[PDB]
Amino acid sequence: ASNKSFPRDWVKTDPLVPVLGFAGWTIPANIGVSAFGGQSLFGLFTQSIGENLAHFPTGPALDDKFWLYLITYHLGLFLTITLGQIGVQGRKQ
Amino acid sequence: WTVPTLNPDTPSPIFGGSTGGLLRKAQTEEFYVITWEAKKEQIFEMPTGGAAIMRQGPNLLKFGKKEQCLALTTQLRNKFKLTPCFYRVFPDGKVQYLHPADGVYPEKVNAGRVGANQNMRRIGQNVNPIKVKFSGRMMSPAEI
Amino acid sequence: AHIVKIYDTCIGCTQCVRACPLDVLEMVPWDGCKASQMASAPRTEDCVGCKRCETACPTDFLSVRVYLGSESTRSMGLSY
Amino acid sequence: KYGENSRYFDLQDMENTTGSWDMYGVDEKKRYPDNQAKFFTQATDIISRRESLRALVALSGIAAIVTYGLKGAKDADLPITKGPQTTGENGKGGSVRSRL
Amino acid sequence: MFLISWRGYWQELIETLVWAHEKTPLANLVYWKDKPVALSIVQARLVGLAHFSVGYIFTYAAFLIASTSGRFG
Amino acid sequence: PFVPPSWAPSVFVPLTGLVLPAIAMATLFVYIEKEAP
Amino acid sequence: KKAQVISPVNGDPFVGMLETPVTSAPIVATYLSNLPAYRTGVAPVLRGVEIGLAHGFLLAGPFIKLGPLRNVPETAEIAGSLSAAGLVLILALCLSIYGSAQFQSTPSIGVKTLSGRSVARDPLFSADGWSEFAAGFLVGGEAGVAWAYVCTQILPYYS
Ligand code: CLA
Ligand code: CLA
Ligand code: CLA
Ligand code: CLA
Ligand SMILES: CC1=C(/C=C/C(C)=C/C=C/C(C)=C/C=C/C=C(C)/C=C/C=C(C)/C=C/C2=C(C)CCCC2(C)C)C(C)(C)CCC1
Ligand SMILES: CC1=C(/C=C/C(C)=C/C=C/C(C)=C/C=C/C=C(C)/C=C/C=C(C)/C=C/C2=C(C)CCCC2(C)C)C(C)(C)CCC1
Ligand SMILES: CC1=C(C/C=C(\C)CCC[C@H](C)CCC[C@H](C)CCCC(C)C)C(=O)c2ccccc2C1=O
Ligand code: SF4
Ligand code: SF4
Repeated sequence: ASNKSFPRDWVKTDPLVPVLGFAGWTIPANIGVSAFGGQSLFGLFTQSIGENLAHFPTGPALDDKFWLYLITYHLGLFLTITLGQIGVQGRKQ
Repeated sequence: WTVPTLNPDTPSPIFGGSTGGLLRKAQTEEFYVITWEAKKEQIFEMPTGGAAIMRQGPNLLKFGKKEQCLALTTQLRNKFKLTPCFYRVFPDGKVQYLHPADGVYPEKVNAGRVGANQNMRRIGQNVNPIKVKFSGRMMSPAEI
Repeated sequence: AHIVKIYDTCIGCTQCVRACPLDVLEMVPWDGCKASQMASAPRTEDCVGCKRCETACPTDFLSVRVYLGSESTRSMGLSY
Repeated sequence: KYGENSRYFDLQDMENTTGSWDMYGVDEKKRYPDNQAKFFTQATDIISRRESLRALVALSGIAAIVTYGLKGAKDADLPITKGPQTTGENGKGGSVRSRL
Repeated sequence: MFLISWRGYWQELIETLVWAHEKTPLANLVYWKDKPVALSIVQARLVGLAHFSVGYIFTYAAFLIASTSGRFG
Repeated sequence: PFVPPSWAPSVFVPLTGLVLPAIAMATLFVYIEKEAP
Repeated sequence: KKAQVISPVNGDPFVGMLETPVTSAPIVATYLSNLPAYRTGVAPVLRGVEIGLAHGFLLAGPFIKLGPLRNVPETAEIAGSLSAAGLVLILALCLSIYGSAQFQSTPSIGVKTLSGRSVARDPLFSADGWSEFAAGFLVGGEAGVAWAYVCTQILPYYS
């Protein structure tokens, strides 16, 4: 029917799905637009990650212009990997 | 017609696996097992949900309660015109036959049946519940 | 187990048997009516008391009754 | 045979055809280093029965609650001999008629 | 609730609950001794009436004592 | 000649609020589930 | 297209469970095999003390942080720990009476493992085994809550 036993490999690990995921999304994620004044969406909150890593135990402020960077960065990072994994065209496309 | 036994090596219809199958009424008390012989492959409906494909030839299923076997029996009988038979199986290797248990399904009258639970009076010829009072237990007057 | 009783006003029209979803009713030979049949309830341990037999009976006040009684694991219809 | 080409319901092999499997139950020994068997089975020897620990919880429950009554005076917020240190609503009773 | 919503709905709900507790790992080690079923048709009427009467009485007693003793008391 | 002591609510209240319900419910629960031989 | 992940349990589409990467994924399966409630080869007393040690130590916390004695310093820990020990006591009582009600009659018939072989029945599921498990739970839980107090009093940057 569907199957008779659960296959113990279901995520077929193709090793260059993740490296192309974040490597092929972050090398164009740090270009530099007019929009930020010459900064990236990977270096402008590198400043932030290190910045509130300085004063360590203080959890950063709940309105601090970098939660936006965290959320909008992962909103694309996860998407590019989840569309990379459907780059298993081994039998479909 | 004698009382037939089943042959437990018949294949089963193709089905994906529902939630609604056998729970532990089967492990301790009983579960029911149905059998029929098909003529051509066809899609029918399980009385739990989903659709299954019956095989060309003998088939075999298993169910929890009896109304499921009767539902599948009515559906296989009035829609596809087949002859199913379902058994009762106890969880130690005991097999009881039922439906028809007379050869003929119980609408066409088969000579050689003994009528039980069969009062022989008009419905309004029952005694009052004051005259059956103070017996071993609760009694309806039409139970005497 | 419940109590299912067939009375003599039965005309033997087989409606109760086709309405029973549990196969506790069957038609036996009889010599009291035109159809020469009469219903009977040989297996009231499988009855759950749904009362479709009462709904299917044509003759007024019915020729079949289902008296409710002590429930069991089969008369409750429990599948688990 | 049960585990075959869709041949289910093996009559003599009931513990497969029924749905009685141990899903996650392994069984092997030596989960623990050995002498905790000693230190804990020689420790739970007293209360290892139905009446024993059931008596123990009675003994401890009584000896905790009854002493909570008269040595749970660690302020209990209000009641226990900390009391109303102001004459709270003695004469304040009614709104139109005072009534004490 | 016991008045408006009659039984069988709860029977089906309780049955899915039975499935959930039966197939949950690490909590399929504790079973019922007597199978859980929904309240019967006659009983739920009595229970609903009990709640109706008790709530009715407590509400009116509270209002009566509080109002009369708040003004004159 | 009869007077209960000053510490009497402190002891008798949680007794009848927590202990007697506990013994009652445990005993009754063992009684309910007993199998007849 | 000739690829499927979700399967019925051990073939057999007519048992009401179906296998998913939630239930039958390998790392999840080995994880829940290694928990103390599924080991079957150890004596139930020892499982009792392991489970009790875990649950008491976790149960102590919320009474400490959120109990009615949480702002008064240096005694907020005492009342919490004591209340948690009380809860563990009541859990032990519940285990005892469950043993008195559940295993009071005959056991079941048969058991096999998933990759079929006839494994024997777990000795936790008899009256003696369950009572021993309850005693182990009491010991472990009280030891755990006492350790929670101990751990509060000597710990580098507890707050
Ligand atoms: C959210 C809406 C809501 C709802 C559903 C209720 C529900 C209830 N409130 Mg209530 N309450 C609410 C908001 C609400 N309250 C709010 C916001 C207030 C303001 C603080 C109150 C103030 C309040 C008071 C002061 C009382 C209730 C009472 C009641 C109960 C009446 C039940 C009953 O059988 O009445 C049956 C209703 C009647 C028998 C008649 C109601 C009064 C009518 C209008 C006049 C009396 C009849 C008249 C003398 C003779 C004419 C009869 C003729 C037409 C045939 C019930 C539990 C009453 C109670 O306890 O019930 C006894 C009560 O005393 N509540
Ligand atoms: C039956 C009437 C009755 C009622 C309703 C109450 C009600 C109350 N009494 Mg009480 N009391 C009564 C008679 C009653 N008393 C009598 C006759 C005596 C003299 C022995 C006392 C002596 C007494 C003391 C010394 C104290 C109370 C206290 C209390 C209060 C806390 C509850 C408690 O711990 O009670 C405990 C009550 C008793 C130990 C006496 C009960 C003795 C009889 C034999 C038990 C009756 C069994 C009952 C009918 C069965 C119901 C249970 C069943 C459903 C399973 C509560 C207001 C406490 C209080 O004042 O706190 C402010 C308290 O410290 N009572
Ligand atoms: C259901 C909602 C709710 C919630 C959240 C609370 C919460 C609280 N009440 Mg409360 N209360 C409620 C309803 C609620 N109340 C109701 C309806 C009443 C009236 C009957 C009261 C009456 C009441 C009183 C009279 C008092 C409280 C008090 C308290 C506080 C301490 C309670 C305590 O010690 O907890 C004990 C803690 C636990 C039982 C923790 C268990 C929860 C664990 C952490 C869940 C963890 C799940 C985890 C995620 C699972 C992960 C599994 C994974 C590891 C595999 C706490 C803030 C007390 C107080 O002083 O408040 C400040 C107090 O005196 N309450
Ligand atoms: C008449 C019945 C009754 C009585 C007498 C009490 C009494 C109490 N309740 Mg309570 N409660 C009741 C019914 C009752 N409840 C009901 C019906 C509910 C549900 C609606 C609740 C829900 C409730 C909540 C949610 C909370 C209470 C709490 C409390 C305590 C508040 C006292 C205080 O300020 O904290 C001081 C508390 C202490 C000093 C801790 C004492 C702990 C116990 C009594 C001692 C145990 C001794 C030890 C474990 C024995 C050792 C055993 C050995 C094997 C090691 C007090 C013991 C609070 C509480 O205790 O939780 C923290 C609380 O948060 N109650
Ligand atoms: C935000 C931002 C930005 C950006 C954006 C973007 C950039 C977007 C895009 C995105 C994208 C655009 C994505 C995607 C990617 C993809 C890729 C990169 C792919 C690749 C593929 C491949 C590599 C393949 C390969 C293969 C294989 C695997 C096998 C063999 C064959 C083939 C070829 C198929 C900007 C700049 C404005 C600025 C900053 C900020
Ligand atoms: C894995 C996992 C998880 C979880 C975890 C957890 C939940 C943990 C917990 C844990 C815990 C919760 C623990 C506890 C512990 C405890 C302990 C460890 C204790 C100890 C104690 C002791 C040891 C004591 C002793 C003693 C004393 C002192 C007293 C008495 C006597 C004696 C000697 C006994 C996570 C989520 C992350 C992820 C997923 C999975
Ligand atoms: C909720 C609900 C249920 C479900 C109710 C259930 C499953 C029982 C819920 C009761 C729980 C289990 C305990 C309730 C707690 C009480 C304090 C118990 C009191 C017991 C006395 C002996 C004191 C029905 O079966 C039902 C049937 C017909 C009409 C309406 C309804 C209905 O509304
Ligand atoms: S009540 Fe239902 S099951 Fe019983 S005899 Fe009538 S129709 Fe059949
Ligand atoms: S339906 Fe009524 S009349 Fe008809 S056969 Fe049945 S009992 Fe007799």
